[PDB]
Amino acid sequence: GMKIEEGKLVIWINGDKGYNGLAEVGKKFEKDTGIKVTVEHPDKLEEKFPQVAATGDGPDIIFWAHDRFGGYAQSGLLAEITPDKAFQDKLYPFTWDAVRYNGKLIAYPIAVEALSLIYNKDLLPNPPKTWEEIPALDKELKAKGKSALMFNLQEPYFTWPLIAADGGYAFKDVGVDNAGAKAGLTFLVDLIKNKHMNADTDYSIAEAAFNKGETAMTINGPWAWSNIDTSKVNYGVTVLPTFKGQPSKPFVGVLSAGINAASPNKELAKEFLENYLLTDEGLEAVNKDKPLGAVALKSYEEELAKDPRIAATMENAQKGEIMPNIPQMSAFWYAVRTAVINAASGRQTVDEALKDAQTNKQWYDALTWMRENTPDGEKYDEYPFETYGVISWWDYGHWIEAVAHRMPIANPFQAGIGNKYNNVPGASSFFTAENESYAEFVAEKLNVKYVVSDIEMETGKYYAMAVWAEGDLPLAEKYYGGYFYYSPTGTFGYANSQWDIPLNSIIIPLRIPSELYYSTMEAKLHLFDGSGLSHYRMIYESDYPAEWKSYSSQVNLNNESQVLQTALYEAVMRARYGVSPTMGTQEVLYKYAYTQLYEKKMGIPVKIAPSGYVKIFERVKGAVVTGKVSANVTEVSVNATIKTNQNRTFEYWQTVEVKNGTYTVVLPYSHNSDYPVKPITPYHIKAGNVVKEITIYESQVQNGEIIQLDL
Repeated sequence: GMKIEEGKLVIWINGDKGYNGLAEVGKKFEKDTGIKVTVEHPDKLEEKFPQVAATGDGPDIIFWAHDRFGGYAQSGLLAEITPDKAFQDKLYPFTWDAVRYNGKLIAYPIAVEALSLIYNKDLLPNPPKTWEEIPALDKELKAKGKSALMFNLQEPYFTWPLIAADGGYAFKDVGVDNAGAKAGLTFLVDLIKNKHMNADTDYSIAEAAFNKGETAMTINGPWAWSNIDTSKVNYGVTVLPTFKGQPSKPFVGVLSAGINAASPNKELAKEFLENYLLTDEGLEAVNKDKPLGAVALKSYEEELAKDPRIAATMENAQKGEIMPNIPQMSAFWYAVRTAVINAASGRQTVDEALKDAQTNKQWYDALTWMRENTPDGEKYDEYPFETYGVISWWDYGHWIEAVAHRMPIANPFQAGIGNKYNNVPGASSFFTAENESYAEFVAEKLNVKYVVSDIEMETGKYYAMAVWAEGDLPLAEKYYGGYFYYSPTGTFGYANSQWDIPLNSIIIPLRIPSELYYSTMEAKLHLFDGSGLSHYRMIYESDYPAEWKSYSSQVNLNNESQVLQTALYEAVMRARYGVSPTMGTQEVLYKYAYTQLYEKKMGIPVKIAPSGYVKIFERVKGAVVTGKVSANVTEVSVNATIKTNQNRTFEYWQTVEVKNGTYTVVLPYSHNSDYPVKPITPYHIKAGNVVKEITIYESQVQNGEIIQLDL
């Protein structure tokens, strides 16, 4: 006979939830009513729902974290639910707040999720009730080869519960730079300054430290429990510590069930949810498949609560903050993530970090509003003639694009900046290129023939290039190491971390680059003068930075000892006022640091000496020299002395692997170019005890011609 259209309830839930258990509840409903219930778990259902809600594929009921439902309700996709007072009284009242758009309920709460304090009972049978207790506890444990506490410091989801504690921050606003946030962030950074925690501690490091028994406590959620069980750590889960007497405030996620505005069976959906799912029997079926954690239903929660871990989840959740809807949470996350990381790393003071977090949040909130309140929403989200422009100062264009999803008139991205994370050729991806092959990819795409670098690009501005290349402030931190200092006993030293520096030291306020920096194109070009590169040659350099032009009148710039002595002298002189060295001195210290820390591994020679403020290089095919290797060796080296137009000399080196009896080296300098920077020695090509000297014509370099030369 005829087909049927209102005969079924279609339910969508994510694949990581107990859908088989939910289907058992569906089977009971079907047995009782004859209405068949189909539980589906489509991939990306939370993205598909707004598209298909009104179609034949649309589900009658959708299960998801409450923080998507605001958006759904905003588009009119969810029916107002109508539970009576008796039914509302069956759930914890705070859970209903997660699904109320005021007055109106738009979903049924099912379960709640929040962070707890997790502790090792064998190291710490009585966990601390306050954050204030943690440093003394760490002192005790450090004596025994352990630490008190390790958790993910990289993500505001994990750090905000402490930062929000004082004043009990709630989302709309006070806002994020309020005095309570300053107190909490200050306490957090103090734990780092005093070595109770480490600023680079992330999720994986904290989880490994805890599950291998190295730290007494961690902060994490129910998703982390499985790995702990596997580790056989004797662990407990409990209420988060208070700060200044006030509860830590973790974000709360409430898994919720909304009813499709377009469903022709809203009353049956209500019946399924209220009288089948939200019962002890119903929640148990789902929970037995995959654990719901703490549930919104009081009667069942009181059964689950005999697992102390679940009791702890609910207690922290009742003390926490319902997570704001995704777009608000995102604006908050963007702003605060950088603040904590900058404060924790010493890039900024707590005050200035939270100050910028707040102003950044103003911008992110404004752009989020623009995204939801100006036309052509869905055409911009897939990110032509019928577009419009948003005009603002050029400093803001990338935010306008990334946050508002609108087209800025003044746009950083398309000013030839490019990036590394998406492989878009541009200045940032060229200068931070981690090998020449990558640099050549970028250069060829852009038809680069000349490179101009100054000492600012080498030093202070490199940071900006890395931020753009990585598309993120924190990600740029991997380009940097620690600090030079003089101890109170006069001993010169290097520390990976400022906090490892002895008290009363004189610290040179110049962050030294990490190994990664020295391998990038900007370093290869400006710091190493192009040494090692096959496709670039220097053709001109300007005069020295003025301070070094001046020093040269009383120091020999070719004596590394005198140069270093002079550099350290200036650095200390300025360091007493907390001022960084002059640019040329920064370069000298970068070179010195390389020779002390990284040269043994990387093997490129560099003289500790200053150099031209501005350097021009030409990009060339390079002359190819290749031949058989008769000597019993695995490498071939080529070197030449280059002299610039300032009469400074440096060494060009390149070393290649012998590949089955042959070598191939690509050389960018010629010996008859009309440029004022030129090699003043032939190339010296060495394979063991075999040494051969060669000079190259400019036509060979320009046309990439091949030279046969056996060794």
